[PDB]
Amino acid sequence: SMLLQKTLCIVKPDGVRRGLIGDVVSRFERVGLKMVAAKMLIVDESLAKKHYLYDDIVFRHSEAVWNSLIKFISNSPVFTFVVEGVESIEVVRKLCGATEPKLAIPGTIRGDFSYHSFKYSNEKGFSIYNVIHASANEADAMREIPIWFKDNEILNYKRDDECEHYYC
Amino acid sequence: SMLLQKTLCIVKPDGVRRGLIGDVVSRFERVGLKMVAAKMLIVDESLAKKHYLYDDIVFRHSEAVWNSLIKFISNSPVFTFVVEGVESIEVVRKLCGATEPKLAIPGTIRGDFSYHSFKYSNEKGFSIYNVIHASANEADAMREIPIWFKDNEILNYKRDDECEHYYC
Amino acid sequence: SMLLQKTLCIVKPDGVRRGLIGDVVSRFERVGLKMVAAKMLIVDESLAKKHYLYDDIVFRHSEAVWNSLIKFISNSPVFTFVVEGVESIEVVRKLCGATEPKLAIPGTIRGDFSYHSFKYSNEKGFSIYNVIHASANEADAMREIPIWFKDNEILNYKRDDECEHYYC
Amino acid sequence: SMLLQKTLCIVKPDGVRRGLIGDVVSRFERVGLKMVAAKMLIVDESLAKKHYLYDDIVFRHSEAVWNSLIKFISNSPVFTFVVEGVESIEVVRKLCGATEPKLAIPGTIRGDFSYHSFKYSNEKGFSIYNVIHASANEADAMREIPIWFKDNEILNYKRDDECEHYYC
Amino acid sequence: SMLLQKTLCIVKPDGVRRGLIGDVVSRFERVGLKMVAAKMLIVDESLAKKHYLYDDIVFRHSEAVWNSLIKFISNSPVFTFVVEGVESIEVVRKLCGATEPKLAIPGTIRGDFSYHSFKYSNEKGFSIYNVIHASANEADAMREIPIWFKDNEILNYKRDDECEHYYC
Amino acid sequence: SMLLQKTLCIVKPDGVRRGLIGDVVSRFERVGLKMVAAKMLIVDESLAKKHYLYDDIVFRHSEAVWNSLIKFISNSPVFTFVVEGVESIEVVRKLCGATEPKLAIPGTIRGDFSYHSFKYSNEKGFSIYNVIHASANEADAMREIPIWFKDNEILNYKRDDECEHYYC
Ligand SMILES: Nc1ncnc2c1ncn2[C@@H]1O[C@H](COP(=O)(O)OP(=O)(O)O)[C@@H](O)[C@H]1O
Ligand SMILES: Nc1ncnc2c1ncn2[C@@H]1O[C@H](COP(=O)(O)OP(=O)(O)O)[C@@H](O)[C@H]1O
Ligand SMILES: Nc1ncnc2c1ncn2[C@@H]1O[C@H](COP(=O)(O)OP(=O)(O)O)[C@@H](O)[C@H]1O
Ligand code: VO4
Ligand code: VO4
Ligand code: VO4
Repeated sequence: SMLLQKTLCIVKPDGVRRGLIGDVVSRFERVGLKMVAAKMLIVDESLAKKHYLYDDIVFRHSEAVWNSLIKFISNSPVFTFVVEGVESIEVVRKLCGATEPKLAIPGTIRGDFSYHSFKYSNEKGFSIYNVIHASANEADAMREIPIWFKDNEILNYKRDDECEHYYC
Repeated sequence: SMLLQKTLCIVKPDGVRRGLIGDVVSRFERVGLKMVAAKMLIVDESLAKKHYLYDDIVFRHSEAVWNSLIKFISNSPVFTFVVEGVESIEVVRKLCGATEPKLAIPGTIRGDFSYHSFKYSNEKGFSIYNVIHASANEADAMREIPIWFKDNEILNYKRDDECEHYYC
Repeated sequence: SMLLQKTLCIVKPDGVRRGLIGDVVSRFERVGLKMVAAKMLIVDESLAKKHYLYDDIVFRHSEAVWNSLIKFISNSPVFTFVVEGVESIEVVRKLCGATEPKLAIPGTIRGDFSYHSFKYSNEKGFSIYNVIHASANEADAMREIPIWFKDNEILNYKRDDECEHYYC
Repeated sequence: SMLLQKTLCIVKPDGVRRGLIGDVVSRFERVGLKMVAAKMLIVDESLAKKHYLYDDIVFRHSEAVWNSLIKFISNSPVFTFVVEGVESIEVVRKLCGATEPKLAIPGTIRGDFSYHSFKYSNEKGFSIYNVIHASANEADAMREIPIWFKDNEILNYKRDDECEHYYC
Repeated sequence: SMLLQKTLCIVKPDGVRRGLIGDVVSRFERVGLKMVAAKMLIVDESLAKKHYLYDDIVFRHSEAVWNSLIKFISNSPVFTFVVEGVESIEVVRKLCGATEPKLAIPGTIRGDFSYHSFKYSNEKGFSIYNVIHASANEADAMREIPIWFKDNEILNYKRDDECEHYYC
Repeated sequence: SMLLQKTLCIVKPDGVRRGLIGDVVSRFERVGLKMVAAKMLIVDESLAKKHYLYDDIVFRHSEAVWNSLIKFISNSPVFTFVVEGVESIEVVRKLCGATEPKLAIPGTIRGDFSYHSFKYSNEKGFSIYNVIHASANEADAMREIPIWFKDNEILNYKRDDECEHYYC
């Protein structure tokens, strides 16, 4: 089925330094979404720049924004993983909540585990520290996954609750 | 008080096979709603057919949806229970979330524990598996309860927190 | 296999009145034990005196203990269920913890959810309120299950995680 | 920075009596908010009237509502505390959810832990019991804090995760 | 009843700075123990020295142990509270687990929330950071409570679950 | 310090297929232990038979046990990770609990998440399915880590709570 999608997720340095990795993974395992890849790395500036595209960010935010994003991620630990499921990209975004923790609804990853605002991040010259990245859409997922992951690092296996989600 | 309502709930076979009974019940106990009846059973087709009325499901959806529903429930295990409280029917509906798990809001039962879509269920020709059923309204709760429970299976007792919900 | 067992559990009136049914059920679902029967009822006197047999209780304890068990249970709400699994009788006992809440180890149901002591219950002349009953052994299990359930109320189905516990 | 605020919170007598203090405190600690003051007391009538202002509650509700607020809080236990964080007043309100438990959205403190309605509270003549109070705005927060806390009871320290919220 | 006891608990500066106040308080509320006093303060050196008595700590351990306890607690935030219940002193100790986190049993506060060893702290010259303090015995509890709380700060009220613990 | 240790952990295929990765990881983050490496892979035969060394398994158990272990792990998904901390090897083992789920104490990963017995696994000729592997001792950890990770996959960074565990 073409509705079966893979999405790229990153527990960002704030999530990692706060010990929130298990909490994050569980949110996705609990709804029925399937972890099919995972690795932990220090992000060098080179990879950071390959993940957050300069052209993409400055035409949708600003140059200050993109600079502080690279600052946030470069030479800092992350936990990156791929989630697979029925229309997973949209579902993952729903579970993450709004980009701005101040606005993110309770029950979501960002609404439950973070709170600070854009006004504050702007005022301080730092990036928003919002726990998780998730691919915005299908084109983003397709671009992002190979940036973090080799083909042979994406695993194929059955979760025990598969029939409840995919049907059998 | 007539504001005190009873609502019929079912943890569906997906919820049962996934080991989610306790999770579902705790959601209702935690808010202060009171369990006043419970039974576990294999649903045979006759009962499936009394609960999901042909005329209702076909008017609101289709015959195929009805067929898929009868197939999902029939000869599978459910945990059926009755919840009592102040305007409980509406509150229980809020706690469950939207019918379609893809769109069910995080924090709700269906939002936290399931995720697949109507589009995908149509593609495959199976019912949506959304963990739990709850009576939609007062007329439905009145019809549904006696189908599942005899009068003497509906219990009367006081929860220890009663004065906080019902007042004393 | 002879090792597959069924055991009788009761969430006692203290557990029910405190809104702890979901909590208790989750403990068993989470290790991989399977719920195969459930009912809620107000226990009348003869049922209480069937579950707690005068001769067993006087023998293992005393008459005063029997009387206070009957008082605690009779005319009060319980949620009764049967759990199935590999050597489930011993495993359920382990999860419950020691009879006396004061000494019950943290991590068990009794250790996490109750705390008062035999010394106090004896001083006050009431039963220990320790949240949950479970069959003490195989002979008790075989006696206790049909007191609470008809044969047709014991369910046969497959948990989605069956292969991890029973093997396939 | 001007965006750093303090806000007054009260676990109301219902929350205290229901043993929900820990739950309420964790919600705020978990998002990154900082507890900078805490005390538990029996509220006498005099203090209740300083907290819930007659003129303000009457204009926005009625005299009946105010009397029942005073009756609810007076000579009852509360756990009061102050929360500091970036735009904390708004963030704490989002976390508490709607005044009326019936409509409070799942995920919020009020949505997860209480459920009764305005209609029912009117019908019985008691205040709504919604677990928690939090200052509604900057002005209320500046009035309420000194009513509950002396200046030397507001603590100044660093949480270990400070740099994730305030930056460093 | 002579068995009703009050004990002094302190969430230590490690627990406070790691955002664990709510987690700790919940463990006590959940078993049925009652919070009857609470306050948050920065501990000055003289108070720290009334609580950790030189003669007691040197006789029980060493001068180095007393010194590192004073240094850990002094000028740092604590959340101090009093717990009331049936043999609460012994029960509270069971729930905290062994003094050394390395050996503290899973399920207890120290076991679940900390881990390092006496061996390590001795090497480094610091106190063990084991989250919480609780009175060792009845004499200690009598001595400790007035050091932290005035008599008029110890509250008298009923938990809604009181009849399940004290009986009614 | 000599007491700083790294230990190798594996969420075995049962844990992965059951959606337990988050749960396991949270146990370690929660005590203060630091995740310093992670990957997910399908284990090939040679890697399984390097992790589980024939001679060591035959001496401590038997050839049949070795065979059934290799069948369990080979061509199945795992989540492998390294945990760093003060005497982390012994601590991780405490948190895992007894090898046999039936006996593993409630509070531990194996005790809360699995339950079946050695007697049953031998009866059926399968390996015990106990959710997690962790290095038994320092020699084992030193041998095991490079089998699963390259030097450059082991991360060096500070957790926000570091000062509470390592001291600062
Ligand atoms: N379009 C659909 N496709 C597949 N299954 C459906 C569809 N609509 C409803 N269902 C299934 O039938 C049940 C009954 O439908 P309905 O009464 O509309 O929803 P709800 O149960 O939320 O009130 C749903 O809970 C769901 O399991
Ligand atoms: N119509 C009402 N009936 C009963 N109680 C009410 C009503 N409106 C408000 N209350 C109670 O009075 C408190 C103060 O009201 P208000 O300040 O308007 O809400 P909030 O506390 O959410 O800011 C509420 O928390 C609620 O407990
Ligand atoms: N008697 C047995 N029967 C089946 N499987 C076993 C047996 N003993 C051990 N195993 C499996 O092999 C793994 C390695 O065994 P061992 O090293 O003895 O335990 P541990 O994993 O606790 O170090 C175990 O974790 C378990 O999966
Ligand atoms: O890193 V994000 O594109 O999910 O804000
Ligand atoms: O109520 V019990 O027979 O488990 O002591
Ligand atoms: O810090 V106290 O150890 O004596 O529980």
